[PDB]
Amino acid sequence: SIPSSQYGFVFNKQSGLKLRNDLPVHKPKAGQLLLKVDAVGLCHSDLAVIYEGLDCGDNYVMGHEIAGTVAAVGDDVINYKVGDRVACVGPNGCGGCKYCRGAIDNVCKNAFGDWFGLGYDGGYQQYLLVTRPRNLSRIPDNVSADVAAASTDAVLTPYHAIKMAQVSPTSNILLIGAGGLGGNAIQVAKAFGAKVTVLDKKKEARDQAKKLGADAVYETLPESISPGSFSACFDFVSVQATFDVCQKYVEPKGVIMPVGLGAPNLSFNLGDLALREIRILGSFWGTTNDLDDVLKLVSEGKVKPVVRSAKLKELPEYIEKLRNNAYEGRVVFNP
Amino acid sequence: SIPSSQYGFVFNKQSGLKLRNDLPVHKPKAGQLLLKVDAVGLCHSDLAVIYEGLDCGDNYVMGHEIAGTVAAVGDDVINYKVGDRVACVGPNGCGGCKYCRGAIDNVCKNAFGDWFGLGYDGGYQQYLLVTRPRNLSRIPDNVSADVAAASTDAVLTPYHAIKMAQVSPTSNILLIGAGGLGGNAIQVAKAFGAKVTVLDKKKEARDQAKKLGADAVYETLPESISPGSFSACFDFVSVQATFDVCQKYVEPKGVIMPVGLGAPNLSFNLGDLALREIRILGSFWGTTNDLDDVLKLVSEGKVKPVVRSAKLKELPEYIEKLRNNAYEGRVVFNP
Amino acid sequence: SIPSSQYGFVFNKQSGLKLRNDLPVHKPKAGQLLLKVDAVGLCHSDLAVIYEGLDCGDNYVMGHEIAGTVAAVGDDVINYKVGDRVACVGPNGCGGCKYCRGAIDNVCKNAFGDWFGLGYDGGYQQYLLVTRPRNLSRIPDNVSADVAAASTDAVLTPYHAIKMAQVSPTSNILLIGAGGLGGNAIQVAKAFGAKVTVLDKKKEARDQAKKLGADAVYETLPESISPGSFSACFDFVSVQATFDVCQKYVEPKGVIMPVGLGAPNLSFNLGDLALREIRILGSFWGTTNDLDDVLKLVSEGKVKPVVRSAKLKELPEYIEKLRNNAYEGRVVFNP
Amino acid sequence: SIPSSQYGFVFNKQSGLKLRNDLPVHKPKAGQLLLKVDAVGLCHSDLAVIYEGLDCGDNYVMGHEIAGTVAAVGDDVINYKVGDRVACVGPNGCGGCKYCRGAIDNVCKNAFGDWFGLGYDGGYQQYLLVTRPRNLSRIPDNVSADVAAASTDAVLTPYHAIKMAQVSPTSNILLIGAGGLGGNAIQVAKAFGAKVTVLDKKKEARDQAKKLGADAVYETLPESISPGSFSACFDFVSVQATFDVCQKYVEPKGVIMPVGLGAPNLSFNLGDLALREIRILGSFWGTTNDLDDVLKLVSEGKVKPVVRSAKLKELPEYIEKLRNNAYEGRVVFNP
Ligand SMILES: O=C(CO)c1ccccc1
Ligand SMILES: O=C(CO)c1ccccc1
Ligand SMILES: O=C(CO)c1ccccc1
Ligand SMILES: O=C(CO)c1ccccc1
Ligand SMILES: [Zn+2]
Ligand SMILES: [Zn+2]
Ligand SMILES: [Zn+2]
Ligand SMILES: [Zn+2]
Ligand SMILES: [Zn+2]
Ligand SMILES: [Zn+2]
Ligand SMILES: [Zn+2]
Ligand SMILES: [Zn+2]
Repeated sequence: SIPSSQYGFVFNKQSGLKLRNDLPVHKPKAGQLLLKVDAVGLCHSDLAVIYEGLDCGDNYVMGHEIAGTVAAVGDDVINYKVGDRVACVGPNGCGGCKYCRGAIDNVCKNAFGDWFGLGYDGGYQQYLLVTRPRNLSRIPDNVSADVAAASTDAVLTPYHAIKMAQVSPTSNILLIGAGGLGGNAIQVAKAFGAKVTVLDKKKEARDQAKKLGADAVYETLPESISPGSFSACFDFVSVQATFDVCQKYVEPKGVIMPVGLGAPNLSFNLGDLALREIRILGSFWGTTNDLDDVLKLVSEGKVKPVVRSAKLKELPEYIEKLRNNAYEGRVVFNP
Repeated sequence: SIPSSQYGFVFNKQSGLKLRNDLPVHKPKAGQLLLKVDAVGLCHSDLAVIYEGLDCGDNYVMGHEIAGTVAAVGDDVINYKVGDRVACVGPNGCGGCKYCRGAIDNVCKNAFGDWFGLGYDGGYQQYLLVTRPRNLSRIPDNVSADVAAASTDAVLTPYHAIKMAQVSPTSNILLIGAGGLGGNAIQVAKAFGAKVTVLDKKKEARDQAKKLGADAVYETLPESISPGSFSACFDFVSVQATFDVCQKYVEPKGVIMPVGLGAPNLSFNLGDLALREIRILGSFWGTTNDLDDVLKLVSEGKVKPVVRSAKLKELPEYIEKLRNNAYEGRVVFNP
Repeated sequence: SIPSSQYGFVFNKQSGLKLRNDLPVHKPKAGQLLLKVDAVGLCHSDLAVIYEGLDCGDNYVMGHEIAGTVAAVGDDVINYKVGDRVACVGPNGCGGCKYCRGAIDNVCKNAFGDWFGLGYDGGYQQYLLVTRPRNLSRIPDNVSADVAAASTDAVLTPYHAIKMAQVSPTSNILLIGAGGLGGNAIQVAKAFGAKVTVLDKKKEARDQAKKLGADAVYETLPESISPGSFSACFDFVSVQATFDVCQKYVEPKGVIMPVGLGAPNLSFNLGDLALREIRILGSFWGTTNDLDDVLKLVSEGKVKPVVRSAKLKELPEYIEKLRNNAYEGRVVFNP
Repeated sequence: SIPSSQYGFVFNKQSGLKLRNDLPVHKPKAGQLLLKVDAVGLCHSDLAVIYEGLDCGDNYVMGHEIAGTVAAVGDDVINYKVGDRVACVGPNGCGGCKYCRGAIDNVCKNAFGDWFGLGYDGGYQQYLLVTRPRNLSRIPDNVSADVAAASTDAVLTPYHAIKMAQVSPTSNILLIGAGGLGGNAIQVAKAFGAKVTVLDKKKEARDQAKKLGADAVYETLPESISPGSFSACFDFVSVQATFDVCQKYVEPKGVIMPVGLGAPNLSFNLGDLALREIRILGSFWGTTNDLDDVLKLVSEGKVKPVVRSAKLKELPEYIEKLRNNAYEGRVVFNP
């Protein structure tokens, strides 16, 4: 019993994010599929689109952290049957260019501004039209639709980055910033078997880290901790200051991964980077395969993300709370 | 002016390959695309389907070595416009599973028996329906539709294998069997800058190799050639005998690549393979991206494949010729 | 107080392994180093040298699973000072050829028949002359000299192979044979975060596996377990039968690692290996760096090997016990 | 007939580089080896040590671009016999730490300030004491001692960087600065089969490039050349300006390699680097194995470096010439 009208929050550069009860319910052209949204997360990114003026285009339902159930499938759709529970791979790669075909759909030039809920329609509605089903990840049975939604960015982003760094059980990494996403980072790192050293200014952030399995936690790296000794450094703050710490403490041939949004530019010392073959790798969100891995890990209990439910219509208020960083535990919404 | 009826050679397990003047001309559902076939090759593979009983299913136009021009595109098709010249990526990966999304669409479990002209409809017709456009490679302007067609298997297969082996300019490889596809192998190997040593029983095969740029050519590997000294061995014959030569002459941590069809099983010496960390890697055809690379190489003139044209309807005779190995220079057909 | 005479067990092809109280105590030429043996293990390998006729040369103290303390260092030795506790990297790579310089000293052509206690002098003496100190791994303080000794083969071999397979937390591996070394394999695999499925005929072997953290344990792989679904297969039995199981159950582009000694030759099905890009990688023992990682893991308690001590002179009896497989829990000996 | 006194140019922070006729001729402690210097190059690096104040320590013969012949070998030296012609691997890695054992001896923490002729004694003498023979590369018979010496930095550095970038025949790279070392870079890149686009301000540099095999050469990159289209960018100038060009023109997931010395710091745009997964890899000189590859390539004639001979004693003047960049064609010296 699929309706033909539905409610949802659209975003318009003129009117901001406004609720609407007159939203269509597209039927699946063949190859496409209709997803009944079960849980959709909210993170800081969403706020940059609304307040901070991040241009992703105009007139789209929002929310990229999407989990839902297959409601209707166009003909020709054979990998998904109605009922199948799935998660949305944010970047919504095009699935046909050299980057997607090459295992990096997260950087697809063609899909720019066609990301779920950041160009294309998101999950802040009730029934989402999935133009390209390749960008879906089957949700393991033992995983709630809320937990999955939480993982689409909060866990996927860090997993992608740590995988990029090729962290192993012999790894000795440094994490700067255990608050933002950086919480799940710790669990993900540990799941790889690494020795994780966390660095944070805030006392809660540090306590959390301890409880989460961090091997060492510091306000400031001690003098006993020797320079150029970490195999990989993940800067979640990413400010000239923090990056400098990374380049100081990363070992030869190591990896510095600026995965924060704290400065528009960062500088590195050419002589040091060169002489010690330091590698600075940029990573962004995750691939469709990554999300597959992320759910296998959440399902396996190696990562447990922290989320609290809410009737979708309650969104507006949670956004004002988060706008003033009045909440810092992922919030998923049930439409 | 796209007709609605067309001619082509269908394959039926009951009647073999038979010409038909009553073939439909499917119009592109959105997302699909119609390809006017310009050149379609024929290779031994095709013969195993017809005589040797290789099961790929029933009732499909055949020929997987396909080159043609975009004639009509469904709506939603934005990466290809009418006119665009393209080549068919044989395996026709599904473009939505863990293997396709992960850069190995050539092993897509979902596309089994849906390969162009080996499960799904091939290029032995006039107008092919391309269900998934991801499996197309833009043909460089300076490349004839015949040369492209030649490359879809003859060159693509070896290129994929050699890339898999990570051959470099410092490589020292051994090639066994310069007749079958093995001809293009030599050029491809040289294009990577490797030192190629060819081994063949037939004298023509050897002469060809010389002319093609082989660094050394032998009937039998000389005693002066030291054991365990080749970085990679490509057995194009793949017979217990030839494989034994590879394992004898490949160096520690080297690669033995059984890329022939000469025996259903091959055995290796466990003690030697383990003690010298020998790697046996299986490869098959190529990926969509590989074909992209293959055309950049053919266009760049680093690989010139050998092909002779023919009106498509002339197919039946060429198949009887090849059936008794009466021809050994790729034959493309123009429909 | 370094003596100049010492006891130890030498191996002669004529007299077998015989105790000797007249053994020299070589003083360190510069660059060399003298190691006071603290614990030396015994494994099946040793038996093939003595009974089964494995040729490694003649007249050497035996035992390759070596742990000890630095007793005297030649001049020029700056990385090790007297006192430093170390473990012996079996292969004793040459440290100067393309393989050692290239991170694979375990396959050094130059060091053939110069392996500790399998060509060169081992640890079944009291004071071993370490010709090349590069082949030593500092033993973490919290690790007993017995545990270290245990790890030089028992753990090192499997860790090297698993790392070679690039097992990750998203991995889904299959292990065939949880008795021989295969016990530590399980822990090592788990330390990487993989999902381990074990397969063994013996009931104890299976029970052990369960207790050790195996995710699934079977006598025979169930029919519910789908073919071509494991990322990597480690055959510790390595018999045509077991290898066949691997090739049946390994997924496309997967890894089959014949790490057992059950047959001198094994055969694979060419068509399957090729069509599904299956990779057969041979591995052998471990590198110097591997042992570094192995001790960081043992020290970190991610792997706890099972060993029982014994006065070195008690060796002869333990060898007869093991000769009739009357003992199956690694035995280290203190000289 | 090995003397016991010899001439050479020592460097002292107080007196600069001064000739000396009273230099010892160390006899090889076992494991060591004595090299009769045949050719020793001179490059800008050497000038930073003498004028620009680069601290590498005190009192050492200089010149790191060393080629010579084995004159005496200590006992225990089995890989080299007297007579063997060899080249010096600059970094002189320690051959015993995690970095050297792991294939990156060029970043050895232990060998800091113990580099040939930049901490330890160089080739500006007649007979050099090679403490660690692992850091030697056999010189191919068809390669002059002068050409080898030229290659130890001039060719080795770029080869190491290009290999690090994994340039292939399908690569499309950008080179900024074809004067400094950047000349050999072009040949090296072409030896891998890449499509090389060079960018230089000076007109000679550009003309050279053309003659050297560059595919395209520009004063300023044209507007027809599309942004984010190069697989790898090598900045040999490395100035905020040039780096910016790299980040603008490198494609998604591409490589920017700041291999020049034009600025002490460089900044990158975080948003772009992250959103397009751009990788900035630092490289430095080369490994011992790299030099092995470099000589195989020079011997194979794929790279022909440009050098002019000179009696060693003529050094002082060539240094004043180069000091005012009055010469720009590598100069090797025969002692
Ligand atoms: O949604 C994300 C990544 O989590 C994002 C990050 C950078 C730019 C735009 C959006
Ligand atoms: O068409 C190919 C590869 O060229 C083939 C190879 C093996 C089995 C079936 C088909
Ligand atoms: O000691 C080992 C590996 O554990 C061995 C393995 C194969 C051949 C000779 C010796
Ligand atoms: O000699 C070199 C590399 O060519 C060098 C480069 C950077 C710092 C010190 C020395
Ligand atoms: Zn988000
Ligand atoms: Zn794409
Ligand atoms: Zn074919
Ligand atoms: Zn697929
Ligand atoms: Zn052993
Ligand atoms: Zn070696
Ligand atoms: Zn230099
Ligand atoms: Zn070192």
